[PDB]
Amino acid sequence: SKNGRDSNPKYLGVKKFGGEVVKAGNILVRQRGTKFKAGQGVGMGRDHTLFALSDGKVVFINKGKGARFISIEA
Amino acid sequence: PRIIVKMESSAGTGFYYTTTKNRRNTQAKLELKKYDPVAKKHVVFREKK
Amino acid sequence: PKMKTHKMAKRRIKITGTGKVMAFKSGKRHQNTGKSGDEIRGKGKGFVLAKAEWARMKLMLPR
RNA sequence: UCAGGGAACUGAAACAUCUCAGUACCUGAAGGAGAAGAAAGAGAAUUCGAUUCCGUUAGUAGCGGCGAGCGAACCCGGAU
RNA sequence: GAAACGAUGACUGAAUCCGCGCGGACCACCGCGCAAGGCUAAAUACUCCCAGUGACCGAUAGCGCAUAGUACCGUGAGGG
RNA sequence: UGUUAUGGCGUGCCUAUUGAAGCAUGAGCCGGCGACUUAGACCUGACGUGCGAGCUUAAGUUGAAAAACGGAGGCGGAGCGAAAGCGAGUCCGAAUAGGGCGGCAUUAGUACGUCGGGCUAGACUCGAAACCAGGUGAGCUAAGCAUGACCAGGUUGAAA
RNA sequence: AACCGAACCUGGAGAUAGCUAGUUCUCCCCGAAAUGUAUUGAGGUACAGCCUCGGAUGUUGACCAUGUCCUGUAGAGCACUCACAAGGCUAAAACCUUAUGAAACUCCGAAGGGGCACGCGUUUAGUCCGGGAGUGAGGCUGCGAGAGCUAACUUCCGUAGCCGAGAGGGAAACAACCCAGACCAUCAGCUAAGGUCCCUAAAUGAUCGCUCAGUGGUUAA
RNA sequence: GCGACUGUUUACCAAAAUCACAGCACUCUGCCAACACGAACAGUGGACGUAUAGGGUGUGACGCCUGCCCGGUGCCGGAAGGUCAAGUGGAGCGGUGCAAGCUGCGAAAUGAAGCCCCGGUGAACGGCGGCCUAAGGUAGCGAA
RNA sequence: GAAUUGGCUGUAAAGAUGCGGCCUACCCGUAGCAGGACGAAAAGACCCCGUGGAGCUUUACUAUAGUCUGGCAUUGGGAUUCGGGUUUCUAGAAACUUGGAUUUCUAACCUGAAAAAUCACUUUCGGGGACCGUGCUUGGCGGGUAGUUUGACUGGGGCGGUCGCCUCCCAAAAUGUAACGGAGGCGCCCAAAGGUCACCUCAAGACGGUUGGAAAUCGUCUGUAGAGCGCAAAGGUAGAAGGUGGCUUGACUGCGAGACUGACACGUCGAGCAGGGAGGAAACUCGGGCUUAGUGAACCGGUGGUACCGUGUGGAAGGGCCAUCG
Ligand SMILES: [Mg+2]
Ligand SMILES: [Mg+2]
Ligand SMILES: [Mg+2]
Ligand SMILES: [Mg+2]
Ligand SMILES: [Mg+2]
Ligand SMILES: [Mg+2]
Ligand SMILES: [Mg+2]
Ligand SMILES: [Mg+2]
Ligand SMILES: [Mg+2]
Ligand SMILES: [Mg+2]
Ligand SMILES: [Mg+2]
Ligand SMILES: [Mg+2]
Ligand SMILES: [Mg+2]
Ligand SMILES: [Mg+2]
Ligand SMILES: [Mg+2]
Ligand SMILES: [Mg+2]
Ligand SMILES: [Mg+2]
Ligand SMILES: [Mg+2]
Ligand SMILES: [Mg+2]
Ligand SMILES: [Mg+2]
Ligand SMILES: [Mg+2]
Ligand SMILES: [Mg+2]
Ligand SMILES: [Mg+2]
Ligand SMILES: [Mg+2]
Ligand SMILES: [Mg+2]
Ligand SMILES: [Mg+2]
Ligand SMILES: [Mg+2]
Ligand SMILES: [Mg+2]
Ligand SMILES: [Mg+2]
Ligand SMILES: [Mg+2]
Ligand SMILES: [Mg+2]
Ligand SMILES: [Mg+2]
Ligand SMILES: [Mg+2]
Ligand SMILES: [Mg+2]
Ligand SMILES: [Mg+2]
Ligand SMILES: [Mg+2]
Ligand SMILES: [Mg+2]
Ligand SMILES: [Mg+2]
Ligand SMILES: [Mg+2]
Ligand SMILES: [Mg+2]
Ligand SMILES: [Mg+2]
Ligand SMILES: [Mg+2]
Ligand SMILES: [Mg+2]
Ligand SMILES: [Mg+2]
Ligand SMILES: [Mg+2]
Ligand SMILES: [Mg+2]
Ligand SMILES: [Mg+2]
Ligand SMILES: [Mg+2]
Ligand SMILES: [Mg+2]
Ligand SMILES: [Mg+2]
Ligand SMILES: [Mg+2]
Ligand SMILES: [Mg+2]
Ligand SMILES: [Mg+2]
Ligand SMILES: [Mg+2]
Ligand SMILES: [Mg+2]
Ligand SMILES: [Mg+2]
Ligand SMILES: [Mg+2]
Ligand SMILES: [Mg+2]
Ligand SMILES: [Mg+2]
Ligand SMILES: [Mg+2]
Ligand SMILES: [Mg+2]
Ligand SMILES: [Mg+2]
Ligand SMILES: [Mg+2]
Ligand SMILES: [Mg+2]
Ligand SMILES: [Mg+2]
Ligand SMILES: [Mg+2]
Ligand SMILES: [Mg+2]
Ligand SMILES: [Mg+2]
Ligand SMILES: [Mg+2]
Ligand SMILES: [Mg+2]
Ligand SMILES: [Mg+2]
Ligand SMILES: [Mg+2]
Ligand SMILES: [Mg+2]
Ligand SMILES: [Mg+2]
Ligand SMILES: [Mg+2]
Ligand SMILES: [Mg+2]
Ligand SMILES: [Mg+2]
Ligand SMILES: [Mg+2]
Ligand SMILES: [Mg+2]
Ligand SMILES: [Mg+2]
Ligand SMILES: [Mg+2]
Ligand SMILES: [Mg+2]
Ligand SMILES: [Mg+2]
Ligand SMILES: [Mg+2]
Ligand SMILES: [Mg+2]
Ligand SMILES: [Mg+2]
Ligand SMILES: [Mg+2]
Ligand SMILES: [Mg+2]
Ligand SMILES: [Mg+2]
Ligand SMILES: [Mg+2]
Ligand SMILES: [Mg+2]
Ligand SMILES: [Mg+2]
Ligand SMILES: [Mg+2]
Ligand SMILES: [Mg+2]
Ligand SMILES: [Mg+2]
Ligand SMILES: [Mg+2]
Ligand SMILES: [Mg+2]
Ligand SMILES: [Mg+2]
Ligand SMILES: [Mg+2]
Ligand SMILES: [Mg+2]
Ligand SMILES: [Mg+2]
Repeated sequence: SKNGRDSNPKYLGVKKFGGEVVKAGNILVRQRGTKFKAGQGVGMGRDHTLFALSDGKVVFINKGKGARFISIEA
Repeated sequence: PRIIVKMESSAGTGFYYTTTKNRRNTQAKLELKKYDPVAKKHVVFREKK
Repeated sequence: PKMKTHKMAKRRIKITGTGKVMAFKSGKRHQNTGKSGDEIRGKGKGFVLAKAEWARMKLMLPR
């Protein structure tokens, strides 16, 4: 039963951070479910990674615990 | 042997195969869909073989 | 003298261009495939990067 | 030089095909040389014109566990 | 290998100039050539031997030997 | 300069190593011999020379107290593609999304030479256990064969 | 034919040798690695990562400040899951007062850490194109953890510094500890760690106390 | 205790309980024998021998004796059926020719030995067990 | 190695004449002894390592001497029954067979005796006999022989375990991070568990209720959730991804601006463009599934298209491209 098992690192985390200029198609956070939630200007991939539609300054919205959003300001 | 299988699709007079077959568990003999070969139109795909 | 390694030629590694080494895209050869339709298509023509010096002298005369 | 026989270490980062190599070695025959030589050819121009040697073709065309690696000929320029 | 052509070991086994062989499975056309008889100098290789030469040695170098296949070792092949 | 007394200080050399005065390797001493080379019209760079949108010869011929000749051929000059092929365009494709590429930065190339690397070949020098080929050995020793030789003296007491 | 699990001699033959050993003149400049992936791989190689040389660019580098977002460790807490201490209530789960533990618990949650902008400020490295590498056995201490007996000059990761390649002073001696990074000369001066009775450079220093054990100069219940 | 016995061995650390040995047993072998050396339709050895002989294997004077298990493997027989190569066969499928013809494949049926399959065989390889396998220790011995 | 070579105790790579402190010791020999100089000798035979070797073994792999076997050749007439061939002729049979098969024959061939020992010759002669032997080929057997293979991690090796993928601690509040550390899953599923359109909202407890009564089923009230999501956990989820129906396939072809991640090679997410669909009244959403596991480069080949190559030309064999399978 000696159990030497484990699983390769998943480079999950917040990629682009607050006040970074971004581009269309940049991947802005990696997550399992929706810790951070889509928000305006921002799509969300099939694996729940949200990502930019438009270019510009980035996000910052976090009052709802379990209700936090990313966004893009032209 | 096996349950689920691979199965070729053949166009109503086209060519284009598409070989994404699913279970023999409940589709005991059924296998018809629709998608376009080389003519632009979506057409009927009998997935017999 | 100096052979070309004929494992380079009709294999991926076109030598061509401004001296840079194109190669192909690999997985899902004709080994079996269900899998996605946007990967079965995205297997056309790649091009490598930090190995080129090795690839070049495989085939420096561009066969 | 030609012929009758014909290895293995080795490389393939193991080893069978493969390579090493028709190499080493043994044997036969002959001479100052020898072999080869006068197209049922090369080859794609209805071109060429016995053989041998050198340059180049060209590491091209190809061969190959299509792996390691092996590798021509024609045209053309010379010696005769 | 789609593997032609030459090559023999075994068994078979044609045709004549409106004929025979090839042109890389094979076919037609179109081309190239006359097999199963022989000889054939020169351009090529090599260095026991001789001559000349050397950004070759000069006595632990240079051939093993400034001479020796000697002394010496071995039953020998052989080494030296 | 030579040599001394006395004070202070002071753990051979190399190699191999996390770590050597090491009680870890090597070595008695001195002399001499002794190890990154060569090759090829091979690749790829640095530096230098000649000629430059063009550069250059190979085999050879003729001359040699000397070198000229020799364009066969090699490198630039067009790219994209599996290829046929098109061609400053090309490939994928039913057109518009891309890959590579020319423009613009036209970095200018080529033949030599010296050098740094690479490849191939003993490839920095020395060191196997082993594998294969053709020979030499049964004058030692293991055996066989043919022909010869040898065994003081004493005790025991079988068949018939 | 004085070494027979396969004789001796000569030849292939300079077999092959990811293995050992050895690799010689001089000064100057820079200066590493023992990490990560893959490997019939583990003491070998390939690609990265760190060195150097040349070219291009030209502060893009470095600390430090301000602004902004990201985080669930320390601590803490019991509101979920598990464990769990004394009572009441009752057919005992549950429920109430009191009370706790947690790497795989979290109603909370720092210091720190990272990304971006700015340079509001001092510095001087950076990046890209090429030629040459070596390295891929690391070790010790403090801190943070697992494995271990809360052993080990143990082992395996993280993190800083030293040795590795670091001479000099201190620690009696002493790679790692303390101070400090050796261009060359001087029979000149100041300090650091650490010292000032004699070996042994320098107060038998000054003022308050303490210990009469050689405690100093060897653990505890 | 072991081996019956004389004898033989590790030249150079083992002389023995090792080897051989008389005796016994299985099997093979009809004579250009089996078997063995051999490039060889050569020649030899067996052997100028012929089954009371020769080869091979294992036991090991002599005495009393040598038990159970043919499933597996080996071997000897069987040889209804299954499988199986070259060859014979060439129905049919294609190219290429205007055609004649040339040409690439190519079946069914029939083709040996062998193996599957069935019997036997132990002085054939062997096996005689753990609180189903083919059977499970006959005599004799036993802390060797 | 060179030596001008003492004792204790301490340190140093951990057993010190040689480093530190302290003790002892005038210079040099001769006869003796055997504690030390990790004394000498053989670059450890144990052990581990090397993708080293060699001897041997077998039901490891692969060949092969040897040997058995079918066909053909040497190799020949005959009689006999002949599945059949051809011209023969009042379903039919004589010239004849292409053969197979017992049977039989003697000129091949083998072998033996006779003044001529191996061989050659006649043989009144003898026996075997188209078998054997031999030559090519087919298949079997073939440790007799031969060339080789026989992984790695590993608190020494072996034995046991373990080799890829996913989840959570460890992992030190960014990503990352080892251990033969601690836990647990995958090598699939789903013709609907997918697209869209529309509509419902779950556990759990309390009172009351037909056989059930701790728990079936209904009914009321509580009810950020204490459920569920195909499976492992973690995140996430109440405006749903959960539970239910209607239509249908976007479980699409041609592409891919930009980024996450990796030494590569792979891997991930993807707005938007075209052809054509699907659901919706529309806006709009569709290029599989809440997400993270359900996986294999290359080589060689099978199957379907395409008409690029195809060696004098025109084809075809063969090859390439696209799709798929192993
Ligand atoms: Mg286990
Ligand atoms: Mg190209
Ligand atoms: Mg070999
Ligand atoms: Mg090899
Ligand atoms: Mg071989
Ligand atoms: Mg020679
Ligand atoms: Mg000769
Ligand atoms: Mg002669
Ligand atoms: Mg000519
Ligand atoms: Mg022909
Ligand atoms: Mg021929
Ligand atoms: Mg032709
Ligand atoms: Mg000289
Ligand atoms: Mg001499
Ligand atoms: Mg001398
Ligand atoms: Mg000599
Ligand atoms: Mg002598
Ligand atoms: Mg003599
Ligand atoms: Mg002195
Ligand atoms: Mg050590
Ligand atoms: Mg030291
Ligand atoms: Mg010493
Ligand atoms: Mg020493
Ligand atoms: Mg050593
Ligand atoms: Mg010594
Ligand atoms: Mg050249
Ligand atoms: Mg040449
Ligand atoms: Mg461009
Ligand atoms: Mg040059
Ligand atoms: Mg290199
Ligand atoms: Mg070599
Ligand atoms: Mg030999
Ligand atoms: Mg003798
Ligand atoms: Mg006498
Ligand atoms: Mg007497
Ligand atoms: Mg001897
Ligand atoms: Mg002697
Ligand atoms: Mg030997
Ligand atoms: Mg050598
Ligand atoms: Mg050789
Ligand atoms: Mg080797
Ligand atoms: Mg410096
Ligand atoms: Mg990996
Ligand atoms: Mg390593
Ligand atoms: Mg590197
Ligand atoms: Mg620079
Ligand atoms: Mg920067
Ligand atoms: Mg800056
Ligand atoms: Mg805590
Ligand atoms: Mg509160
Ligand atoms: Mg500034
Ligand atoms: Mg570089
Ligand atoms: Mg260099
Ligand atoms: Mg390491
Ligand atoms: Mg470490
Ligand atoms: Mg513990
Ligand atoms: Mg340690
Ligand atoms: Mg080191
Ligand atoms: Mg340092
Ligand atoms: Mg120091
Ligand atoms: Mg010091
Ligand atoms: Mg000191
Ligand atoms: Mg100390
Ligand atoms: Mg220390
Ligand atoms: Mg030091
Ligand atoms: Mg002072
Ligand atoms: Mg001070
Ligand atoms: Mg003083
Ligand atoms: Mg005082
Ligand atoms: Mg006893
Ligand atoms: Mg005896
Ligand atoms: Mg002896
Ligand atoms: Mg002897
Ligand atoms: Mg003795
Ligand atoms: Mg005979
Ligand atoms: Mg005889
Ligand atoms: Mg016995
Ligand atoms: Mg018995
Ligand atoms: Mg007793
Ligand atoms: Mg100590
Ligand atoms: Mg001591
Ligand atoms: Mg001392
Ligand atoms: Mg001293
Ligand atoms: Mg003595
Ligand atoms: Mg050793
Ligand atoms: Mg081997
Ligand atoms: Mg045979
Ligand atoms: Mg055969
Ligand atoms: Mg063997
Ligand atoms: Mg076998
Ligand atoms: Mg191992
Ligand atoms: Mg983290
Ligand atoms: Mg951290
Ligand atoms: Mg690590
Ligand atoms: Mg643990
Ligand atoms: Mg829904
Ligand atoms: Mg509609
Ligand atoms: Mg889209
Ligand atoms: Mg096909
Ligand atoms: Mg053609
Ligand atoms: Mg075709």
